[PDB]
Amino acid sequence: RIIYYIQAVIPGRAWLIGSNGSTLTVREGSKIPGYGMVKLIDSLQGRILTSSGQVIKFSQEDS
Amino acid sequence: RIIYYIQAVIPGRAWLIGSNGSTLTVREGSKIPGYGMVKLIDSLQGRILTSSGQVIKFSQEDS
Amino acid sequence: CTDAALAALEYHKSNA
Amino acid sequence: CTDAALAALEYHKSNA
Amino acid sequence: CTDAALAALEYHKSNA
Amino acid sequence: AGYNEVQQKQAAATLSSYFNNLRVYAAQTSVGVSNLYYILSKRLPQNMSADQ
Amino acid sequence: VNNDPAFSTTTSTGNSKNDFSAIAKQQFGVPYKSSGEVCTEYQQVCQTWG
Amino acid sequence: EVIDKKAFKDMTRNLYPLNPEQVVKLKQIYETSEYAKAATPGTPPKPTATSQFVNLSPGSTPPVIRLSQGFVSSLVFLDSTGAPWPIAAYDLGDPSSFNIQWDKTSNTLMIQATKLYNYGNLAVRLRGLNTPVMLTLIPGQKAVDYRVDLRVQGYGPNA
Amino acid sequence: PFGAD
Amino acid sequence: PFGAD
Amino acid sequence: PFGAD
Amino acid sequence: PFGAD
Amino acid sequence: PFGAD
Amino acid sequence: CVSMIGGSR
Amino acid sequence: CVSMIGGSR
Amino acid sequence: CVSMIGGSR
Amino acid sequence: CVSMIGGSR
Amino acid sequence: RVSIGGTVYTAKKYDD
Amino acid sequence: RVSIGGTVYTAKKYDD
Amino acid sequence: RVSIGGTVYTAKKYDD
Amino acid sequence: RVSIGGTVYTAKKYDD
Amino acid sequence: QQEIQQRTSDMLTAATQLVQDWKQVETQVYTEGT
Amino acid sequence: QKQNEQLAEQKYQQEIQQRTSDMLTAATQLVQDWKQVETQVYTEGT
Amino acid sequence: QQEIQQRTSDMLTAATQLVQDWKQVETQVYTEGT
Amino acid sequence: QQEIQQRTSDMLTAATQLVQDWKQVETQVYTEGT
Amino acid sequence: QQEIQQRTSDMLTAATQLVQDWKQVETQVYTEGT
Repeated sequence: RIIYYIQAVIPGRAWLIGSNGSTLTVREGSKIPGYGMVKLIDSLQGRILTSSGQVIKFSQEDS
Repeated sequence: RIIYYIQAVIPGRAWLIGSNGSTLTVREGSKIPGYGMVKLIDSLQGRILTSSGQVIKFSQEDS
Repeated sequence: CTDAALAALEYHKSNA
Repeated sequence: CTDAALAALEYHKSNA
Repeated sequence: CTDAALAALEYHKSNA
Repeated sequence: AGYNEVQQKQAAATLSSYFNNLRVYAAQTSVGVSNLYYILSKRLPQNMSADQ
Repeated sequence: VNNDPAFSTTTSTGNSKNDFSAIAKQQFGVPYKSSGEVCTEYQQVCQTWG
Repeated sequence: EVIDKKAFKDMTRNLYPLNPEQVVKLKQIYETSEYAKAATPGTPPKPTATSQFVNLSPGSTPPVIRLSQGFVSSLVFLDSTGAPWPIAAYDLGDPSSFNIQWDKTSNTLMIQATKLYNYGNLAVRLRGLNTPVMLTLIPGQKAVDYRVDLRVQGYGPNA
Repeated sequence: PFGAD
Repeated sequence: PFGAD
Repeated sequence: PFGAD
Repeated sequence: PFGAD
Repeated sequence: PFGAD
Repeated sequence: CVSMIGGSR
Repeated sequence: CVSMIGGSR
Repeated sequence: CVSMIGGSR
Repeated sequence: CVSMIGGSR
Repeated sequence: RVSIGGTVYTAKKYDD
Repeated sequence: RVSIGGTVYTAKKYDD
Repeated sequence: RVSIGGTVYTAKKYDD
Repeated sequence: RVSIGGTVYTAKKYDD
Repeated sequence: QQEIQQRTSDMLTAATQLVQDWKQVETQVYTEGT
Repeated sequence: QKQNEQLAEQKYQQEIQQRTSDMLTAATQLVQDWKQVETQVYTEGT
Repeated sequence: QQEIQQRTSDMLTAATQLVQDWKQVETQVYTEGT
Repeated sequence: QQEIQQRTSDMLTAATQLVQDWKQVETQVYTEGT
Repeated sequence: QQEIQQRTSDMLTAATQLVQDWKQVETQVYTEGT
């Protein structure tokens, strides 16, 4: 599938960058292709829980 | 392998240079080619401890 | 960490 | 030094 | 002189 | 931090009026300074030729 | 001591009217006879505190 | 004459009251003091110089720039062919949290966050675009964008 | 303030 | 304040 | 002060 | 303060 | 202050 | 809805 | 996470 | 680490 | 090492 | 934890 | 030792 | 003797 | 007699 | 019983200035290009 | 004998608050050295 | 018992001396050529 | 025992001015000829 | 029983300034282009 990494995150919105170069913005509840819908957005640790158990983190080579 | 050395280290990020002249900045948890993953970045002493047991320090000619 | 966040979130969503 | 630091680190990691 | 210096040195490196 | 507005502005007024008198005085004296410097400056040497 | 507005730890930005006087925001009161009336003298017996 | 001796030991105590051990004690104490004052909370942002493709069609989210309090982030404006786009002008929202400099001819916008995490946005109209470029600037992230090579959708005066 | 920061 | 300095 | 916010 | 000064 | 001055 | 800054384990 | 100038041996 | 000027014989 | 100005005989 | 409605909803005890 | 969350987590006693 | 850790580590008694 | 280290080392009695 | 009122005073003075930092809005600027 | 424990409590009590005043004079001083941001300087060459 | 506090005052006033010397850092100077 | 403090005071007033002379640094002066 | 009048006084201080802001209307502007 397509891999997203949280480009930058604040309480509420979180802007994401994917492996296709696509950019997106997500809130507490928002649909993501493949990942499902976001359950939570922790800006403190740069982490997002989505429904599929998949965990969105800052990309390794930028964090 | 490629033996790195530290050019500089602070609480948090630390900048390392390999034998190829490449430059890399690391945090508390990050992957290093060959060295594994850092457990600890000892800034005041200028050491970093990584997973597979090696301790990276300032180069003998640079310190 | 997160578990308190889910618990409080569902508590706020259940008690309006 | 290092071992006390890692012990404090794991204590902070385990206690959220 | 040097004896006190290196004695305090190894005392410091041993007791971190 | 243990202040109120009334003597705050009263004190601000006293300082500000002081510097006002100071600068007005400075202007009045500086007119005399300027004309005395002018009258002397008509009499000081000057070099005209571009080469020394 | 806490009663005195001049000794109020907070800034005096609240009620500048409700204060009983410049020395106390609330009066301590005056002894009253056993009738609810002002007891200005001792010979008129004072029992309550109005 | 031991009178003199005790006077002098007494005031090798008084005049200079830190025996030179104590003075390096205080030097090192202050060393650790403002090293602690120099310490950063947590891992600092990773210094990265990124490149992004700007999409100006409706429905696209604006480019987002990671900043940090007191650090320079330089935005360079590039057309589709990779040649510079000189700036017409910019308008930044909330410059009490952001400070922007630019020499009036070039195509480099250098921005610092004067506040830790207060984010905002910034519009920038270019030489060739009727429609300007939006960017949302967020400080206090795990990364600091030392430079962003934003690639505008159009073709500029340099081809 | 969590322990996975 | 360590001893490996 | 609603709960479906 | 050493004697080998 | 010696005697060979 | 969650402000984890007001978070507590 | 660890600032070891906040270190005690 | 040694500062010998704080020297004691 | 010797400051002979302080000469005591 | 606190909501945006102004009323405080918190979890009790949750560790990760 | 003190963490970033503000809660104090320390090791007890260690040495090298 | 005092180190760069700020803690005082001293030699006891020696001569040269 | 007084040295440069600050400690005083003095002869007892010597004449010439 | 005095602790309640003293602490209410401390963070009422706090909350006032937090609100004041909230009420401010700093106007954008226009720099116009040569 | 509860009295002497009471004024013993009194005697070893002032320390926390004078130490407290000291740490505030330190800490507010710090935090204002923190709130600053030095405006960055552009130097255009010749 | 008073000796400790009096010498406390003296080498506090000395320690402030030392630290304010340490905080001092002087700007560099440039002299160009002809 | 009063002699203790009086001798300390007088040779204090001395030692202070001696150290003040020691910190004195009179800068070099460069002289240019014709 | 003093609580009601005290809190009502706080209410007057609040509500008067509220109604004064809501009385405020400002004049629109007209910017004539070049």
